[PDB]
Amino acid sequence: MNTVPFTSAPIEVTIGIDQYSFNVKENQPFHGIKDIPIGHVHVIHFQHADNSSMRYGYWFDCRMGNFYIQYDPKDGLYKMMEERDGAKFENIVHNFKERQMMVSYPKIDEDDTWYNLTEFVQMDKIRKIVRKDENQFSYVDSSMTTVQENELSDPAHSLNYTVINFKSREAIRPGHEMEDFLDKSYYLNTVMLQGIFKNSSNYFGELQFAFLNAMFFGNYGSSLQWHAMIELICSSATVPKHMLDKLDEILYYQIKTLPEQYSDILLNERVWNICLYSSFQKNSLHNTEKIMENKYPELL
Amino acid sequence: GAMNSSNYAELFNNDIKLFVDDTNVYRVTVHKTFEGNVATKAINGCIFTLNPKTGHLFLKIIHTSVWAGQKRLSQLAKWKTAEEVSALVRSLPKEEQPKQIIVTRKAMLDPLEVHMLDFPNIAIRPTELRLPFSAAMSIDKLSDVVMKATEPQMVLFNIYDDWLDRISSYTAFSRLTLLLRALKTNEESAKMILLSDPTITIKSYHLWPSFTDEQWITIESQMRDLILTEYGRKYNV
Ligand SMILES: Cc1cc(C(=O)NC(C)C)ccc1N
Ligand SMILES: Cc1cc(C(=O)NC(C)C)ccc1N
Ligand SMILES: Cc1cc(C(=O)NC(C)C)ccc1N
Repeated sequence: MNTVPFTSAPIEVTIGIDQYSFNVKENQPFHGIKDIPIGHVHVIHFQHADNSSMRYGYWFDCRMGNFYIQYDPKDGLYKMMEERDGAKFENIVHNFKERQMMVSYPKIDEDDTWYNLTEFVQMDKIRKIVRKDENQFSYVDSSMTTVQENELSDPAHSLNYTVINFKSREAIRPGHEMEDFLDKSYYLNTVMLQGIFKNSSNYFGELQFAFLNAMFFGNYGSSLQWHAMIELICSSATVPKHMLDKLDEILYYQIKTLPEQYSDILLNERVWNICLYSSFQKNSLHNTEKIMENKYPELL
Repeated sequence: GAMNSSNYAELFNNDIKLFVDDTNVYRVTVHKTFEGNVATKAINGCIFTLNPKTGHLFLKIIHTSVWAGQKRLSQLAKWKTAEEVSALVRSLPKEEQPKQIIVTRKAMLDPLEVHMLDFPNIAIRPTELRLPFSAAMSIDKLSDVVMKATEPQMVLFNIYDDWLDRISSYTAFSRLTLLLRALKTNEESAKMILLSDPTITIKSYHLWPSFTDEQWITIESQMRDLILTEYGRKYNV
C-alpha cells in the first residue's frame, strides 16, 4: 500500500483519487493520501474552489517511483513531482502518518470498481498518449485537445489517441466502398487490432483511458474517442466472441460509475441508440443494455 | 453547405459542377405471384448527372442485370450510383472534373463521399431545392434509350438542345425545371402542351421541340398554369 504525500494545501480544493473525492479547506493541515492499492494505475485530481473551471490531474503508478504533490503559487496549481531520495521520502511519509495527517484510500473489500474500470489501462500506454517523457506520471486537464481534434493547437499538450475516422482511406478499401462502410470489420480487425493496437487488450486500454479522461475531466475529445471506439466495434459484423463479452463488461462498469447528473454531457444519444438497437452487436451487450435501460432510459 | 434559393446563381458561375439524381436508378413494377403474394420485377434505370451551366447530361443507363442476386437493392442503388459517378469523374480530364457535386437526395451524401475520399477537393453538397429531375424519364428520347438498353451504357445529351445560343444558362435551367415540374405534376397534359401543334417538330439531334422565342413564352405560360392550377386545386386555393 503506497502513499502520495502533499507538502501542504494552501488553496481550497476538491481532491479526487479515482472515483472518490473530498474537500480540503484553504490552509487545512492535509498531507496526502495513504493506503493506495498497488497493482493499478491511479489518477489524483483537483478542482479549485474558486475556479471550478480547468479540472486537471495526474495519472501515476506507485510502482514506478515515489510521487508527491506540491502547490506552485506561480503557476497556480497542485503539481505532481517525483522524489528521487528514497530515504527522504520514506521519512516524510512516516512522519505524516504518525501525525495522522493523511486520508486513507477508502476501498471497500467487496469492491472491484476501480479494477474493472482500469483492467487494460497501463501506465506505459498512457505515457504514449500523453507525451511528457521527462516525468513518470501524466498530466491531463479539461481543455486538452486530441490529435484528431487538431486536424479539424499546441502539439506538446495534446492527447495522442489513435485517430479513428469512418470516412477515411485507412477505414475503406478501394473496391469495397460500400462493404467496408456498412460493416467495419476490416477496419477493426485488420487496420486497428492487427495493425495498430496489436491486440484487443491495448484497444480496450485506450478505450478505458478515454472514458476516464472524459468522466474525470470532461475532456470533450476523450469522450469523442470513447464513443468512436465503441462504435467501431458495434458496427463490425465480425468480432471475436471474447472481445464482445469483455466489451459488455467494460461498458457496464463505465455506465454504472458514470455520475447521474453528467449523463447528458458524457453519453452520445446517437451512438448508444445505434450501438444497442441497430448495429450488428445490438444483441451482444446484454449487461450494458440492461443497465442503460434501467439507469438512462431517457437517452434511449 | 447546402444549395437553396439564396445561393441559386452559383449554379451558373464558372466553377464546374454536376447535379446527381438517383431517383430513377432502381425502378420496379410491383405485381402478384401465382400464389397471390407480391413480388417486384426490376426495369432498366438511369443515373441523371447534369452540368446546369452547359446542359451536358451524362445519362448512365442501369441495366437490370446489375441487380441479379443482390440483396437490399434500394441501399445498393445508392452505392452503385456513387460508384458510377466516381468512375465518370475519373474518366474526365482534370480540367473537366467538377469542383462540386450536388446530390438531389441527402441519402446520397455518404455513399458519394466514400467513393470520392481521394478527391478531398471536390465538395459533395446537398440541396434544399425540390428539383423535378425524377421526371427525366418523361422525356421520350431519354426513356427510349433506357428501356432499349441490353447492357450497361453511358449516353451523352445536351438537355438544353440549342437554347444557349439564345438564352442564358439561368434561363435555360429555369425552363428545364419548369418543363420537368409540369411533366411530374401531370404528364399527359404537359406532353399535350408540348406537342399540340404538329408544325413544330423535335429535331433528330434534340430532345424538345423547335419553338421560336415567342412560342417558348406561350409554352412556358401554359406549363406555369398546369403547375399552379394543380397546386391550387391540391392545397385548396
Ligand atoms: C474508398 C477509397 C479508398 C482508397 C484507398 O484506400 N487508397 C489507399 C490505397 C491509399 C482510395 C480511394 C478511395 N475512394
Ligand atoms: C467522477 C467525477 C467527476 C467529476 C466531474 O466534474 N466530471 C465532469 C467533468 C463531467 C468530478 C469529480 C468526480 N469524482
Ligand atoms: C454542453 C455540452 C458539453 C459537453 C461536454 O463537455 N462533455 C464532456 C463532458 C465530454 C458535451 C455535450 C454538451 N452539449
